[PDB]
Amino acid sequence: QRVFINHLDTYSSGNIGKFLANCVAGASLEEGTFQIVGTLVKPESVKPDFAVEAYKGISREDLLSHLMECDAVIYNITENVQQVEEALWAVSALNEEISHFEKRKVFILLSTVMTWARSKPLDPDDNEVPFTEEDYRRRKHHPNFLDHINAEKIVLKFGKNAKKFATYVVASGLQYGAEGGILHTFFKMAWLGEVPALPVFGDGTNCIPAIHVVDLAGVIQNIIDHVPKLHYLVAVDEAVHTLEDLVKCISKNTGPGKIQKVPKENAFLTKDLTQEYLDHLLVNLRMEALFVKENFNIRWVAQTGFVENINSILKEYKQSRGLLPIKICILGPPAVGKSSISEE
Amino acid sequence: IQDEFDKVLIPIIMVNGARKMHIVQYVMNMKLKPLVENRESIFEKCYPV
Amino acid sequence: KERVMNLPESVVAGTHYSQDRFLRSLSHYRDINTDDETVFNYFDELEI
Repeated sequence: QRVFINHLDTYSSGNIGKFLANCVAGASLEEGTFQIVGTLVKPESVKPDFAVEAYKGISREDLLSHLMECDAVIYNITENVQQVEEALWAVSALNEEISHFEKRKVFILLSTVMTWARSKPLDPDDNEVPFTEEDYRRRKHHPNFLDHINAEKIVLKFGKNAKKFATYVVASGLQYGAEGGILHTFFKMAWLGEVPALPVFGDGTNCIPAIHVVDLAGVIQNIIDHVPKLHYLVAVDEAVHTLEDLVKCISKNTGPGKIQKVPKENAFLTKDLTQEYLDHLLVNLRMEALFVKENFNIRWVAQTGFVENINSILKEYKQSRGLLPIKICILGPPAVGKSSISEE
Repeated sequence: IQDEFDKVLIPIIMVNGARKMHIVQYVMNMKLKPLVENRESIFEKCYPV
Repeated sequence: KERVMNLPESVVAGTHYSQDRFLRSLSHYRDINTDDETVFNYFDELEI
């Protein structure tokens, strides 16, 4: 069986494809690879060895052909503007493919909870009430993500074919594991650790619902095999960690534990902190993937939270650049040369 | 046989084989080495005064 | 011995490398690290 995902040199797509390749169709329903095909963000990138496709840019005819070739298709539009327009073209041409279809084919779009930023709760007083795959219908926008929301809704317009053709979209919490860019930046900070206290932003008490790339991949396969009868699903952890907890944990394990809360403007200076990432720093959200949690027979990495799994997550990150500490003694006479060479 | 060495009273040394064998080799080398190097002097007892 | 003696007299001034100290420490260094036994032996038993 054959599946597409775009921009596999993003960790978000890439590691999902990696794990999705190793799994087996239908297996998710229980408690040899696929064929996986993908686009690259960067001409610098090269085919991931779990994947076999090569297109530094693809012919739109070629794309539509391979979109027919796959048993299921997922797309992701986080960060990338162009992926939105391309997915819209894909789903429109796919409307023709619905007439062509060998079978009812599956489409999926990957999206973030950040869409929910500007939300009145259902209970603005009991601010701890959670929201679910039912609620996103509500999701009060954020501006770029509102165009993402538009593409999502259009994808459901085509989705209406349902029994003839399936479309799906998913809201992901902050993404963690696999060198995930924000945590990578905070990993990088603590790895150097040069400040005696690590920075924290305004309140920081904002909860950031989150998913780990492997567990998201499992969710994606579960959706594919189930073909769930609600065409949007949420991908977030029970962690319910505030950002304050996230940074406290990071500094405690890697850093000095010492931490400082500072105007977000002080963070704005930073290079890899795109405005998207700063927005992720801004958001509080409170949601639980009840539909997934009932339906989906995932063998988790862990259902719990980043703060708990932190040791494993750090181990992953350290492998991600192999930064295993180097550890030496050299023996003999003293001082001159010996110390000199050691310092060299 | 050690008890026989009692009866003769010959020299006996023992060394432990559990270290990596080149250490053991160095050790028995080191102990034998005086005996060989001295050997020109068989007995040659001498007296500070 | 040559390198040490070639160290500046100012540099060696009162140091552990003043020739008496240097000689004694050099001997002590050898005397500890018998081929019968050295600190290396611990790592050798770890086979690292």
